[PDB]
Amino acid sequence: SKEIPTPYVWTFQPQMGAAAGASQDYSTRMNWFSAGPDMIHDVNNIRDAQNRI
Amino acid sequence: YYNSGGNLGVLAGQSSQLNAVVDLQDRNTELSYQMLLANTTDRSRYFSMWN
Amino acid sequence: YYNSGGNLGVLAGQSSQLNAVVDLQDRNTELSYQMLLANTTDRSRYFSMWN
Amino acid sequence: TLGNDLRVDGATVNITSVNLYASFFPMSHNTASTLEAMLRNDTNDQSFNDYLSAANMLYPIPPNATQLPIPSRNWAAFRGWSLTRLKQRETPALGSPFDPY
Amino acid sequence: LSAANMLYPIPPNATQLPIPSRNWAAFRGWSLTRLKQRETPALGSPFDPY
Amino acid sequence: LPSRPRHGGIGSRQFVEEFVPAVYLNPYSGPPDSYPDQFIRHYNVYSNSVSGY
Amino acid sequence: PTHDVTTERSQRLQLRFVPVDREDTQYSYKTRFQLAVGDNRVLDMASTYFD
Amino acid sequence: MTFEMDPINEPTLLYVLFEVFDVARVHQPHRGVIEVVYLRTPFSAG
Amino acid sequence: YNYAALAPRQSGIGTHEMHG
Amino acid sequence: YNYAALAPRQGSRPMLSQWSGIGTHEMHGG
Amino acid sequence: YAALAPRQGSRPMLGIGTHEMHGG
Amino acid sequence: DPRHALRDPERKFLCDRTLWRIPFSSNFMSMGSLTDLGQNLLYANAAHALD
Repeated sequence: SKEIPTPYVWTFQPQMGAAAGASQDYSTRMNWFSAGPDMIHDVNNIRDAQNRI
Repeated sequence: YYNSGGNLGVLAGQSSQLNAVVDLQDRNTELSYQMLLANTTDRSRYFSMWN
Repeated sequence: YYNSGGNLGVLAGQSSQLNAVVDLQDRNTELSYQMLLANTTDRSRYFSMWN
Repeated sequence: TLGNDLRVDGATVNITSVNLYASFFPMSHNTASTLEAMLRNDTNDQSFNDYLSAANMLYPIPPNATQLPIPSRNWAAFRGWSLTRLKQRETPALGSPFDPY
Repeated sequence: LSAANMLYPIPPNATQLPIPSRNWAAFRGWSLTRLKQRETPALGSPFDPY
Repeated sequence: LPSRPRHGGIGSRQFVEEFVPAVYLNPYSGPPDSYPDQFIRHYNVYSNSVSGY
Repeated sequence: PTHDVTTERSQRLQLRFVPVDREDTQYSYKTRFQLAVGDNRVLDMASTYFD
Repeated sequence: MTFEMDPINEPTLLYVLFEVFDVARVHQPHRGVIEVVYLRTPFSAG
Repeated sequence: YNYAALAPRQSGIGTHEMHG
Repeated sequence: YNYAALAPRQGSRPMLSQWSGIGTHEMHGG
Repeated sequence: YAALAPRQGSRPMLGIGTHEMHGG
Repeated sequence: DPRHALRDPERKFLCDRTLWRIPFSSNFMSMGSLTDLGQNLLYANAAHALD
């Protein structure tokens, strides 16, 4: 989704002291195919709050 | 069939159509139940129902 | 082996050993491919790269 | 052409080697990396649909009369039926690696 | 046991090296043990012909 | 004190302080030169291009 | 306690549910049940063992 | 569904395929990790 | 309802069991 | 860039395809 | 020093002497 | 024996049901489900490549 995207978590390279690329946070994500719209709204609000933070 | 992909349980509302059980082949619920019993209960006693 | 039982192919990456291929034994991928070819290409012309 | 079984006729097949071939389009490294970065995003995920998108159910037929299938469920986004008759001798059992019958 | 079970095959000698990059948020630790290939079945498939 | 104030790479503490996860709202919309580079792991800013083998 | 603890409204403790349909390949035995949770009673799935 | 058909001596079996939406979505976040989501909306799979 | 069901006259909630 | 550097140039104007050409839908059970 | 104690959650969770001496 | 034959001791241990544990804690101890690390910024806001 373009409105509420998954943050691009950076990767650290501790030999050059600089970031080595970034990729979407595909590790800390919550499944919601088992949830109806009532909880879909909650999950979307949580993702938006995380983006704001 | 716990952690298989093809044959799996689909416990959900009758009209819900969206399954409430997900299994992703990385969870080991058999070992989970084993360790859960081993920690919660004394395992030197044989309980005949569930072996 | 398409939509079989124990003989399941995997495309899992080396990351998490999580297979990206699931078969349900209720899906006919052979017939799906036959229909796809019959609808996209003029199947009346014989091809030798695949039978 | 004949409906004979080849297991009894003694045909057999021997496989010597299996190799996997793939063709890589030689597209510029900068453009290919840009495309890889763009396609690695969660909004640019690829989607595919099975052409014969259906749940195939085969209900055996004794050599006469009629039949009655299927229990309950939610039939949301249903798209239709496609019935056809098949002979049991010709139809194998794809649920198993080997069909002795 | 809350964990992601990964089974890495071992040729009958020496050492091995797993795992690519990840985020590692709320990680808890590693538990490690050795199993025999003859005894571990296939996970995903409903059947194990081997 | 060191003779020069150690210009160069970034330690882990400063890296995690500053390279926070990035929220890319509208992803990859516009001309190719407007894309956020350095998300690609193998990309040098000088002589903008991708370093191969 | 002598009130607001038990119903005394003629409801059962154990229930036997038979499957609405069953299919059995020679590798798996799949059974489908629909269990109706009363109108007011509740149960925890620590019960409901497969017999 | 009640099917009536002409009788034939050989034992046969009906081939009913209920047309559904069998769709898969593939996500490749970072260099060799592949996550694929499946959805069959009339006849749910998981 | 009346302050829930009565108790037999004469952490409570939650579990944190993990590790393996 | 404009992504016109990736397309054949029929003279000067690129041979770009339709904007809505991307995407496909081919699915029928019969 | 309540922050040093392991936290049950929002609230941290919380026997300072010993009495063990006997000849039998 | 008075007519012994030298020595060469060798020691070993035998764990029979134990999973080796290396918790992701700074002092290796378990002070809660979430550990000292894991909720740290270095391991929660930045991606790392384990080897």
